Amino acid sequence: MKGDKKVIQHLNKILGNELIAINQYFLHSRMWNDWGLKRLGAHEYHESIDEMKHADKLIERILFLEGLPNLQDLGKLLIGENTQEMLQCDLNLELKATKDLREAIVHCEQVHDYVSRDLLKDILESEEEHIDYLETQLGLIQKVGLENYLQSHMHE
Amino acid sequence: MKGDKKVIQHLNKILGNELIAINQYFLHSRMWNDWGLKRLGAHEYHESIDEMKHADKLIERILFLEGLPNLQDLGKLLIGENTQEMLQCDLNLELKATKDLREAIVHCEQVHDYVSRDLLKDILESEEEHIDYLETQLGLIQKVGLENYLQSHMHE
Amino acid sequence: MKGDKKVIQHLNKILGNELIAINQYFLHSRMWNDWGLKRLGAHEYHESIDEMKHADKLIERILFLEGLPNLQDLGKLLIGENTQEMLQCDLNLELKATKDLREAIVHCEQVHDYVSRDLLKDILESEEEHIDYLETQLGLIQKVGLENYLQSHMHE
Amino acid sequence: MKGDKKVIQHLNKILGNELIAINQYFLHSRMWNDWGLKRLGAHEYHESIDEMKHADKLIERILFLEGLPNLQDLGKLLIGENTQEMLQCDLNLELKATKDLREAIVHCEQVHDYVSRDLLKDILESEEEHIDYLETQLGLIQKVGLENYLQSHMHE
Amino acid sequence: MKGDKKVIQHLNKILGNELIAINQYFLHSRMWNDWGLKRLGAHEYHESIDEMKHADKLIERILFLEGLPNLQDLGKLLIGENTQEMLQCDLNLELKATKDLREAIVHCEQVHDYVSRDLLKDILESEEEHIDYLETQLGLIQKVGLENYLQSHMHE
Amino acid sequence: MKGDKKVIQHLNKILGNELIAINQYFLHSRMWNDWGLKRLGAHEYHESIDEMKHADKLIERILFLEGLPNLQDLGKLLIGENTQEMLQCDLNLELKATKDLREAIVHCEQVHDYVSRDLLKDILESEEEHIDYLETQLGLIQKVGLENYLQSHMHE
Amino acid sequence: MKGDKKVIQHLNKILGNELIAINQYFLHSRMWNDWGLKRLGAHEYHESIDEMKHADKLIERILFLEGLPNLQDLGKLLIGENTQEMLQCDLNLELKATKDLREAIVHCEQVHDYVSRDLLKDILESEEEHIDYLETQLGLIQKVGLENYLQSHMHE
Ligand code: HEM
Ligand code: HEM
Ligand code: HEM
Ligand code: HEM
Ligand SMILES: O=C1NC(=O)c2c(NCCCc3cc(O)cc(Cl)c3)cccc21
Ligand SMILES: O=C1NC(=O)c2c(NCCCc3cc(O)cc(Cl)c3)cccc21
Ligand SMILES: O=C1NC(=O)c2c(NCCCc3cc(O)cc(Cl)c3)cccc21
Ligand SMILES: O=C1NC(=O)c2c(NCCCc3cc(O)cc(Cl)c3)cccc21
Ligand SMILES: [K+]
Repeated sequence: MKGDKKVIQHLNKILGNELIAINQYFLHSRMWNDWGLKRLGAHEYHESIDEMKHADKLIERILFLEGLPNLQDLGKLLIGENTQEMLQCDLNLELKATKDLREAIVHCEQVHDYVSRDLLKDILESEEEHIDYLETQLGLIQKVGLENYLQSHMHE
Repeated sequence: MKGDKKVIQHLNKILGNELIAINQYFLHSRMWNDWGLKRLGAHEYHESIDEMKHADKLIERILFLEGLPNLQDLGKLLIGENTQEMLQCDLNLELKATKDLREAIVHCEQVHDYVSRDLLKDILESEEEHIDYLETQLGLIQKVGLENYLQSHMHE
Repeated sequence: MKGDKKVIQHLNKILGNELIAINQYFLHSRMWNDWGLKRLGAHEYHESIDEMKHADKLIERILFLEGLPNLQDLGKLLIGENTQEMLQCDLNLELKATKDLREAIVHCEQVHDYVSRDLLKDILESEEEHIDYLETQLGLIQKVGLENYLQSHMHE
Repeated sequence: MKGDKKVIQHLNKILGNELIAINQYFLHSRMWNDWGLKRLGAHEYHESIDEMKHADKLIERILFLEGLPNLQDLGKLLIGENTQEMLQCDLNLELKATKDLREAIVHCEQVHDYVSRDLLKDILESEEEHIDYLETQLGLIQKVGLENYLQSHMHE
Repeated sequence: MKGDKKVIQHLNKILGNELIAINQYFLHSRMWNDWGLKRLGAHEYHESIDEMKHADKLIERILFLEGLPNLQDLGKLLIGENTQEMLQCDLNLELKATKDLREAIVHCEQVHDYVSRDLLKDILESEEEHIDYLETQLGLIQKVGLENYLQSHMHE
Repeated sequence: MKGDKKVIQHLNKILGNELIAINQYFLHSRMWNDWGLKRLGAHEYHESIDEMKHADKLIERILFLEGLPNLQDLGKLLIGENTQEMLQCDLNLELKATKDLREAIVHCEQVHDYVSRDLLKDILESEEEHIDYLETQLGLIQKVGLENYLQSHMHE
Repeated sequence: MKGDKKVIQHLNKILGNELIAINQYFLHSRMWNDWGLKRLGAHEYHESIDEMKHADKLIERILFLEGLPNLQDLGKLLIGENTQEMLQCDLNLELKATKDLREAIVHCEQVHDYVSRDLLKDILESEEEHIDYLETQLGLIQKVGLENYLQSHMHE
């Protein structure tokens, strides 16, 4: 089906963000696992898988709209050097992702691509859940202290 | 069955306390969940449900006695701004509630409304169990430290 | 996540309508049960539970958006003195509630809070189902007569 | 297999009656459900499905006989404005359908299309069962009164 | 519940498209079955059922909004004389249907009938899935050749 | 455990190849699915998953050896424009991948990193199986013809 | 099958390291159990069992090669006086063991005893997994503090 060219551009921008998130979350997961913080590693693994599923749906939508999905361009990963920074790097990426999702939904609504809007809204709901998770973890570090926070994330 | 007017007034006073407790505990529960203290959130949710069941039985009793249940007037919620304050606000409310239950039981006894007395005694038993829980939590905070106490209430 | 202040105000306005509905439907349910109209009592109970679940989701969303949920201010209950009035009071409340929901959705859309919109849309779907039920009940009273209508709601 | 041209015209006339009946019963069903008369709504839905199955078999036979099934021409639906009129409208349509079935069977017999006759006889048995149902409902309205009749059709 | 007059007109236009689709897809299905192309027959049958379910929901929504569903007016069916034409006829109908859905969604949005919009968005998702299927089939005919394409659709 | 710096560099080069392969195979899979060649799409999907698992093991090994896995640098994807080109592009990437694996194993052996060698040997066995598959597909296209080959890959 | 004499000498050296490891890990396990750190005790017990199984395979290989397995000479156990030291003593033993495994593999390769090499490679894989575990435990002590680390290892 011949899609709106600018919708396809927005879908590729969202996909670009997902590709960053896949790799950033996967690396964070395996760093946490290496450090013995296996509950964080498993949770971050599932975040990465969730972003892979989002990327799959975006690729499929772009192709249906007769666009070319961009899996070639990879923006800057935000990694960081300890648990607090890794969480804040994830949160910075998510806030950028949700900004782009909202701008994409505006445009889908304006050109009447209501199915693309529904897909992006579903993705945004997942990203807002991730934001809730991250903000909560950063708050917990403050409430229980870093030592206890990390302790509580050693065992799955 | 025509009830004693003052019994019905006592029952509506107890009901008023329950309506405060339902909302205060439900809000406390959701604040704790939002902060990632899900064991506290879950326990406080069950306390709110318990008060909902008490309120149901009082409403049913008032109607049987041919009175009008007062679900319109809501007294002051005691919310507080951190875990210790929230627990103490709950405890303050409970101690007011048990005082009111005792005065109502005295009056039921005097006018021979033994079934209303039995209902209020059952509610009083539940409220004293709540008081036991709350006093114990406040004492645990002192014994294990706030950070450990919160850590232990992160996961269900 | 820092929410739009007016979104939060709208969500609290919706929450305020739910708190009225919880109590109005609960009291109606227990009145109908006391009168032996247990099918009405049970259906109205489930309506009250529905509104409790809506209020829960609203409270959770307001807290995520870093607002304060208002569980303190309870507006006017619309009770009524017989079955037809009780149903009409529920319907008047629902029509106010759906008006407020639509206005809230407009503002969510305007500020790009698409997740709050989706939550409100889901609540609106539930409220329109309640309106369908209420309008149908009122029409059935006209078609079968009040005595038959009440007869048909004695038993579950 | 090359069918008799006039047999095919008869099958298309029967099919045309079925297409009217599908829509008329389906709309009646959904009207009754909307009014809270869900036992009538469910029964009328099953009448509509029955006519759909008849239409399928007619379409399949016409194609086997190398004719063109006519799904384009829709005759006048008989809707009516209350339960008694809706039942009478269905019955009027059914009596027209059974007259047309009888004439089609005569013709099938004359040209020795005994398999088409057997199909039409099966459909005629179904339609006489519908007529029995409709005549019985109209008679019940007279015997129990309209308010009781409708009351008995509120719940499935 | 009193619906918006122009929403009801849009819903009846959508329903009119569905009534065309139901019959067009049903006839196409039975033509393919008659020709021994049973996998196409089965798939097209399920498409027809899908449109029947959409029409049911539209009819129910129109009646809830106190409008009259139009099951009387049947537009032009697009049939076609061979497999390629039949698929292109379905695709032409679907492209008209999605245009009309998008215009109806615009109008529901403007009058704040967000529940009608959600229903129409769900129907639109289904129709874009049909378009995906149709465009894919027409493309497969080009890649594998007509004779192989038909061969692959003989057996369910 | 402090690894050999040049081993870690080899492992990061292998990982780099895997990241290309993940995206190339995933896009190919979704292109084939979009075109209705679902058997090719499913097989290529599982190839993508295989490379994801290889990348996981490489990341875990690099981190164990106290290196930094490179998920930032993405080399050129080889995307075909038709099935035969897509298969040849996969094959060209695989032949580069196995050359790099062999050179990495030579170096692992020279510095006695026998566990890293064992990991790479396992990956190489997988890649030779992929090469076997790809060479076999390209051969089949020649033996059965492209139209038949594509026909055989329509259905899962 | 008469083996290479220096292979057998290497296998006996590896066996000697395993006999030290068996006893050192078993004593550490029972020390941790005595101290109430039963999760550490259980994990170290399973490490001891692992080394017992390695020793068994070495004994079997040496006998097959017509050598005499040396179970008589026991080198110095590295015990240590607290958890951190005990883990470090285990890590120091493991690093000597893997050095010895690497030299043994070099010699097996030179004299073409590829089966002995494969056995040692499998043992080396196990020992590198132990090193991972130990390094991670030492890292966790730094990140969560010793008191939390030991707390998390009290219960299995
Ligand atoms: C374009 C980028 C990627 C896409 C579209 C993608 C897509 C997917 C999908 C759809 C799944 C199946 C998830 C499920 O249904 O449970 C999956 C699984 C997985 N992915 Fe990815 N992925 C991508 C990149 C990566 C990368 C870079 C890695 C690691 C470096 C990775 C590691 C994994 C793993 C380990 C699994 C689970 C496999 C299993 O054991 O079943 N993925 N991926
Ligand atoms: C007049 C005030 C209320 C009364 C009499 C009442 C009564 C009840 C009762 C009898 C139940 C069934 C519990 C059970 O038996 O398992 C219930 C459930 C529940 N209530 Fe309330 N309630 C009140 C107010 C509220 C409020 C204000 C909220 C939220 C703000 C709320 C949230 C809930 C929830 C989430 C459930 C569980 C529903 C489910 O999933 O089953 N209630 N309530
Ligand atoms: C040419 C006209 C039609 C034909 C030939 C037709 C045929 C059929 C058939 C063969 C079935 C399967 C019944 C079974 O064996 O269980 C069916 C189901 C159904 N039809 Fe139709 N139909 C027609 C028109 C319609 C219309 C106009 C509507 C709505 C206005 C409708 C609504 C339904 C529904 C709701 C179902 C059941 C779907 C389910 O089971 O979930 N049909 N139809
Ligand atoms: C301090 C000396 C040792 C101690 C205290 C010890 C202790 C144990 C214990 C408690 C078990 C588990 C028994 C069971 O399954 O119920 C076990 C199993 C075993 N041990 Fe030892 N052991 C020692 C030395 C050795 C040595 C020197 C060897 C071989 C050279 C060996 C080989 C084995 C084997 C093969 C098993 C069976 C484990 C399995 O496959 O499940 N052990 N040992
Ligand atoms: O692809 C990428 N791989 C990376 O490692 C990486 C980056 N690393 C910065 C240091 C992270 C770190 C800190 C630490 O204390 C321990 C460890 Cl293991 C790692 C930055 C951008 C992109 C990439
Ligand atoms: O909280 C509230 N409790 C109430 O009763 C109530 C109200 N009652 C109005 C009369 C309803 C009634 C009529 C009847 O015949 C029998 C019964 Cl039991 C009750 C109005 C506003 C608010 C409230
Ligand atoms: O209905 C009510 N809703 C309320 O919030 C509330 C009150 N809140 C005072 C501050 C509570 C708070 C502190 C905090 O540190 C974080 C959060 Cl989320 C909330 C007081 C009386 C009645 C009500
Ligand atoms: O209701 C309708 N019934 C119809 O047949 C029909 C139409 N037929 C067009 C001829 C296509 C055909 C070609 C063929 O080779 C075999 C067959 Cl059976 C049919 C056109 C519009 C509307 C209708
Ligand atoms: K602790």
